[PDB]
Amino acid sequence: TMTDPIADFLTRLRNANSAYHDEVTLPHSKLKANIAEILKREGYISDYRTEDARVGKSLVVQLKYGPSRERSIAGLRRVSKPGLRVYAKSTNLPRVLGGLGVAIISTSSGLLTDRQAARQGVGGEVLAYVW
Amino acid sequence: PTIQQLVRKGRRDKIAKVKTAALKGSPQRRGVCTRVYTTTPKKPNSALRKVARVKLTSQVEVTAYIPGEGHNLQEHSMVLVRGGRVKDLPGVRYKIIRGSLDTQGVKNRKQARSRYGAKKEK
Amino acid sequence: ARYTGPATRKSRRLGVDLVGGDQSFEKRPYPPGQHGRARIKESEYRQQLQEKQKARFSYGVMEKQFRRYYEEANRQPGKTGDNLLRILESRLDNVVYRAGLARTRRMARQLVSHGHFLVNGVKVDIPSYRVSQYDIIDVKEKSLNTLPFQIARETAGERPIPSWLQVVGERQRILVHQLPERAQIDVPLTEQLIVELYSK
Amino acid sequence: GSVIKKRRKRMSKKKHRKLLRRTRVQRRKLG
Amino acid sequence: NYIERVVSINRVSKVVKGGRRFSFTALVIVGDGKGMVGVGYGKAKEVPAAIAKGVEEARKNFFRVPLIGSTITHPVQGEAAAGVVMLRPASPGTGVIAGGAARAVLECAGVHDILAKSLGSDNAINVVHATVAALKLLQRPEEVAARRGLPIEDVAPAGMLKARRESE
RNA sequence: UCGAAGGUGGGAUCGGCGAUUGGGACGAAGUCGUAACAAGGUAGCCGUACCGGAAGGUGCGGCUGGAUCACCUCC
RNA sequence: AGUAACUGACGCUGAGGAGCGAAAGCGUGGGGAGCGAACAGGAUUAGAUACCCUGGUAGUCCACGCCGUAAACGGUGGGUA
RNA sequence: GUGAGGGAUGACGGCCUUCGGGUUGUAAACCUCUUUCAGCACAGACGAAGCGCAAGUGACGGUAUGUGCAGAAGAAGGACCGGCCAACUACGUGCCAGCAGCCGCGGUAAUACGUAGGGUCCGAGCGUUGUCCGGAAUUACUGGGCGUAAAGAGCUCGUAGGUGGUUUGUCGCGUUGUUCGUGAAAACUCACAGCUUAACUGUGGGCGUGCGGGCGAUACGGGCAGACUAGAGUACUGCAG
RNA sequence: AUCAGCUUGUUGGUGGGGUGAUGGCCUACCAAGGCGACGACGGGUAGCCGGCCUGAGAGGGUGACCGGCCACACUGGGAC
Repeated sequence: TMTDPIADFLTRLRNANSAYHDEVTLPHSKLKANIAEILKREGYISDYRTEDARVGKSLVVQLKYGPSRERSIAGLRRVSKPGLRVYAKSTNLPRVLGGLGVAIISTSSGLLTDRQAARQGVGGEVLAYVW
Repeated sequence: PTIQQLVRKGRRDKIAKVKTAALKGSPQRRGVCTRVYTTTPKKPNSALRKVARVKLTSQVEVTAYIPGEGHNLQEHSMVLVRGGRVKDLPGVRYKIIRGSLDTQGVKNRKQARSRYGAKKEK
Repeated sequence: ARYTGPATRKSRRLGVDLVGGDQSFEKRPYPPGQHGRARIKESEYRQQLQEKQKARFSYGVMEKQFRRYYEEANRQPGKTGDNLLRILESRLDNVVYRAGLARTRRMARQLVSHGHFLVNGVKVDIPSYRVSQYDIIDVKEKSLNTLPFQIARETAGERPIPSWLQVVGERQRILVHQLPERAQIDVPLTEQLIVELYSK
Repeated sequence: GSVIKKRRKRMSKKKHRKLLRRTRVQRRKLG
Repeated sequence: NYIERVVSINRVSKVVKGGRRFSFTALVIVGDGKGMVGVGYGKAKEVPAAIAKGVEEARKNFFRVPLIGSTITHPVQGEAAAGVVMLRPASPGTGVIAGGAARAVLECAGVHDILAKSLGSDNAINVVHATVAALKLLQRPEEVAARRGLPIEDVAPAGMLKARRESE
């Protein structure tokens, strides 16, 4: 059965990115929408919107490609997963691509990046890495 | 394996083979020569290797190799043996230390003297 | 201990002059022995080792002391190469030599070891003594009239005194403003090779 | 995979079965 | 001025009715020590000729490594065939910490301070290929900021920024 | 009363020796045979059963990690 | 498969455990045409405890039970996107 | 510490040789200089704002130390040199004698044995053996794998366990922030100071990755109370085997 | 687990006793519990720690000196 919706979202993104699709659709949830918000604000995806589906609602994500058709996402990794979950304090927050990437952290203040969490002095669960 | 499989069974390291079990944790042992004889090595090489049968103080009967050119070992001769393998001989893991106890340093040696128990010329 | 054997041997083997003005090295700039002419196989390890030997035979430092110096320099928060070079330069005998008071590093070491000098008002006879900021190195009054210091005090036109040092007294006082930086060191060889060798 | 490994294993197995057959009554009487 | 690194000479042979015919293969590295590198693999009946062909092949195929002052921008991990080489940037003055093949490639590429480790397939040719694959995974901060359409200060940390400043 | 040591008894469990006896490893050149690898000259191997100085043979089921299929006339 | 009427997360995997599990084999009772280990001859061979030929008993078949192995192989564990 | 400066078409001897010469080698011999440490002589501690109401009181110790005297005078060995892995020639021996960590070297011309020249690495040490970690990502949490290399149970059902779709409210168990107590000293690290330097010693921070109490947060995980139908299952109508 | 069962003051209660102190610590009676695959019960080995060595780190090995706690003082019991 489906165990990790977040990892399934990340793999849909990765598979669409490898296939040079301009479009990727998936069932909607609040957490996935928040991750889409962070990805868009950090400039990794072009734009996202949420339609409605036959049963519930869908999430639609536009993949950003450069003029010469080079992908704007180099990698997508799921860090904390069901089973082994990863939490980090405000001081040992992870670095992605030596700081060139972004780590998404679920704090009690919401979804933040590694830099935002470090600046606000908070910790939480390390959801994923984007670079 | 899965993380759950790890927490259930864990990782077991490989066991280490004990070397020179006759020494019993000592760098050297003293023994008495049960029999002093000679033997022939494995096929690719050929010589008359000099080997002594030593009964150590750890109550283990062990076959030891005699380095150097000439030796003065006979029956009932107290020797000090160390660890060291000789590739040619199949089951020899010990060498007799020259210049300790009954065994004498080699004669007319001028290089690597400390490894054969030969004093400096006066 | 100390190295007392011929000095030219090390210069010939290392391919550079370490004393500085020796004619024998110029006459034959190749390694000593029978096979000083044979072509050599090229190996990074050989180059790194020869750089370390250059460093530790220029200053007359044995291997254990050199390893202690490298550990100290690596531990410091600068960069390893110039830290090691500055630690080597801060030695008392090296300070005496660069101060123009000794023709060669060996005689500087001999003078220091014989207690001909006096740092900060207290007699010091330790060639490995390290010299800090605002250090005043003086020659004791008894040995001021000796021929070595005589010929040292009337040939003050040789190798220039580096910036971090300054001779101020007619009696050849030495003042140390600050520990030398990599720019002012003016030493042969390459520190990076030594750092690479000691990380192997 | 080479059939050499299978051959070595089968020779070992065959020899063991032969040994078991040769000492059936001795084993039964000793156990 | 070009620095060359003959990292391996191998004597290969093919069988014929008469017997064995031995040839020589040379893997060479060509670079200028300023950020440009190239790898060649030549074969001939004589070692110097094989070296020459390898050198010309390496010169023909060049590749610019994204240095930042004296090191690589960010850690990478490259894999080619079964060889796996990991690269990690180091503080200035550390020096090159790498095995013979990786050390040759990095010194030719002009990298001065870097931590590099090989984690599989000790074969020299594949280790060189994996090192080149890792060096091809590096991205300059400007390219990253262009990709995400953000100012260079927003994307890179302040640690990278002033390191470029001091080098420039 | 409890109570160390001692005595009696029947068992546990860990080792040593043992007349005889089984296999294992290695040993240029001994003896007997040709089992496998090329369709290895009966394709090979897996399980099982019987038989045979020995490798092995044969039956039943299974697998391909088995080779060859020339010429081939109408379109 | 279709309709989607109904319940409303009731799912997945599963240590151990239980069941099923080719052929050969084993027990008790039947049956037995063909085939056929073993066993007999014949031939080939230097020798044939083989290949080939002529015979041929267990077995192969049925009932009721044991066994629990296979190149039980897609040499590829199950679920999901 | 066993010396420092100067010292040549580069002495003798050794060794190699293409018989030319090269190397030991600025090394030596010689000319000066300095005496560290040892040796001799002289003086001579701190440790004791102590103890004692007696006049004195240091085991170390006449030690450390300081000042004079004489003179280079009393002071270097070990391993290794085929490749890994700095450093090669000659003679002797010949599948021997032997070496060897691995690969492997001994078959009258061995850079691998033995010995000599030379060289290299260390140096009051240098090697050998024993043991532990590293290299080993070779038990793989960081950080491995299973078609053919070792590795998918013959196949299912199912117990404990592990794990779990969308959504609302709540708890604050996990998670996270802060604060208080504790986490002896010593050790480690940073800085400073004292021994002529160093080792060593002291001082002041950090560290002591944790645990206990209070206070804050509620994204995620979990619990509690609900809701939904996309998973799962039932119903009905057909269908193939 | 190539050691799967173990326990009968053993698990709980009441009244007594005992102790500086709670308590099957002891005792009478009563009830039938208690532990165990999250490995009881057996077998082997071992003083524990601050620390030390190694390692990039995680980890691995270790418990010499110095410092803290425990245990013992020919062997085995016992109290004063």
